[PDB]
Amino acid sequence: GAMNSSNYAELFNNDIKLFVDDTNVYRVTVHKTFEGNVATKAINGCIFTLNPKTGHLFLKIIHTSVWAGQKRLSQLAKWKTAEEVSALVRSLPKEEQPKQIIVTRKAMLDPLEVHMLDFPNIAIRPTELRLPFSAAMSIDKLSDVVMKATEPQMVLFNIYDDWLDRISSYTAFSRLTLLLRALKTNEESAKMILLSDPTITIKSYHLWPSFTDEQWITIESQMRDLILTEYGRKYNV
Amino acid sequence: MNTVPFTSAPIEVTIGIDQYSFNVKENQPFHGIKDIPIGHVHVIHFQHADNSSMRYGYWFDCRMGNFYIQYDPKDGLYKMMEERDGAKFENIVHNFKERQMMVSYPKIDEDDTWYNLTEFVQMDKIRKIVRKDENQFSYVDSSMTTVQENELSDPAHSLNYTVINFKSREAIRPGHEMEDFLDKSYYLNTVMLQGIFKNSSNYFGELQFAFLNAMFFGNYGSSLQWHAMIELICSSATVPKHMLDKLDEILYYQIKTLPEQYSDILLNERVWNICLYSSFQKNSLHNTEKIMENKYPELL
Repeated sequence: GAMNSSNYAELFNNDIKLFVDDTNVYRVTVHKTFEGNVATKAINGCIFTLNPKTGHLFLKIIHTSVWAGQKRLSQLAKWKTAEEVSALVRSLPKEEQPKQIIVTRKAMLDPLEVHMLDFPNIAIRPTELRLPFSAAMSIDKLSDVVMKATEPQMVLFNIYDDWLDRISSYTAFSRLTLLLRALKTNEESAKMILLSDPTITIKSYHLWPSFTDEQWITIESQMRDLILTEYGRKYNV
Repeated sequence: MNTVPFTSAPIEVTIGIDQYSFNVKENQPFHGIKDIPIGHVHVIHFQHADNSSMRYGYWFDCRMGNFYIQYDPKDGLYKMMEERDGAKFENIVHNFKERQMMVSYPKIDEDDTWYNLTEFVQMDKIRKIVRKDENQFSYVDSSMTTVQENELSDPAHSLNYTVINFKSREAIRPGHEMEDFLDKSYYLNTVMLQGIFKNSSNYFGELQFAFLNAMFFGNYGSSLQWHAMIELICSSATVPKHMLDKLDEILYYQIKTLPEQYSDILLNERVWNICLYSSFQKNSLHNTEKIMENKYPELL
């Protein structure tokens, strides 16, 4: 059934599963035309497919050309996400195919389910969590590789860098969601926090700075304080 | 005109014949129903005074034989049976008429209701849904489950309706995932019409039979099946013009005939708002739409 706070640790057990988030699959800018009408221009997008246990990220880049001559693009985007997730699964050896796929938006259930008809033992589930995966394009290296692409392209990352060498999946995922949540609520501040100190660098094969254990504690506290501040501002509390 | 005599009526029961029904009192001298119009199927059904649960009944066609009702006190219910002795049967019938112990099938001559509800229903098709090939009539009751329900126990008692499922390999061509799921025309016309039902009349026959089983026995699987077959049509962008117009007529007399008080369990809110207002065929059910609004605006 649905994923929520009660069954949260199931994400870190040894059943293979993937989160699919489609929020950055169809991306537009909105502008005015010479005649004064509004028009959209699409830009490159991405399906965010993540194994929360291992950190393996399957970044499928959605080139604008996919939309050419198509209608009801926001509807199509759900089916293109499902078509690309299913092809991903088909591409993996049997022992690596997920037992569950958790969609971060319920509108994805019917498209994926129809595309996974060939995999009846792969359970497609919704979730009640309010995961911040839309902020994935706030990670500079992910946004860069999306925006630069000239064709459909899959790019593989470990979204946890090397954290698992020292912390558990559970803790890794809580760091990831906390960082992304901060980036979502106030990108400019969040990014300031991460990079203030030029002496802490991002390895070329990594997405996030190489903080020491102590420095992650300070970071995480700074990210928490950010999120709470923005809340009082939002609601006047 | 044909007759279905009854040996006796030992227990207080409400008896139905098609859309008509009569209360019969414990050991009241009731001995059958006469003047039953030849040419369509019929259904005679029962609800004991003591057990307002399990409505049951028998689908039959008088052309296929002489049929009578007899209470079985072991099994506790009115059983339809066939008399093979033609002479012995006209004898029982004529004597009961003589003594005038029979109700007349109460058809007003202006009334095409039963024809409009059973236009495409064939006794041969019914007996393939209710497989029991040692009888020429078919038993149905409140509790009987459908083959599709059983998949998600006893097959001898199963309603073998055609399985429709929008999220199945059958319904969805590889490569046309999105297309086929948003526009079921290929499931309807190629898979179901051309493939399985062979023509629109058998399709419509199963649709009507399903509806009647829901109305008369509150059979929930039949209600599910009726809605499914409506949805399949309404969710197809490409339907023969003759099917659309006939569907409007079919549904009109179904909505017309339904007891006002049962609209809550027998009408699936999603399916109807989808068919009447969202689907491809929204504009193609004018009579059905008009009668639904004037009689059940709440559901909508």
